Amino acid sequence: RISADAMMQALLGARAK
Amino acid sequence: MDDIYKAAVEQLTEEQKNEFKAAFDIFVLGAEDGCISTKELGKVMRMLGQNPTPEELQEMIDEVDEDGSGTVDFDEFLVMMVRCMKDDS
Ligand SMILES: [Ca+2]
Repeated sequence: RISADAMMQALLGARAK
Repeated sequence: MDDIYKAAVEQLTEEQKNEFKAAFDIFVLGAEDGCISTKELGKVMRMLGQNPTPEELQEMIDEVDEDGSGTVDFDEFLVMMVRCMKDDS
């Protein structure tokens, strides 16, 4: 219930220049 | 009955734990000892694409609080992930 897909996409990895 | 959640946690490999340890960190980003209390958890919601209130956030903590402390830890937090493993209901 923690948006497993939106969990890493939002934080825990968001470096994009 | 048995413990389908407490059993999976102990049966977790470095491949899974390495992922949970990630949120557990951002979940307590600013904590004093290393737990959660919505103040830090909600901080992630805004990024997760949502934003629960402090009165309801407790639900994310009371769902795995078997110690009556109010804050979550690597013990209660981990289970919070096994309960939401995959959706198939
Ligand atoms: Ca607790």
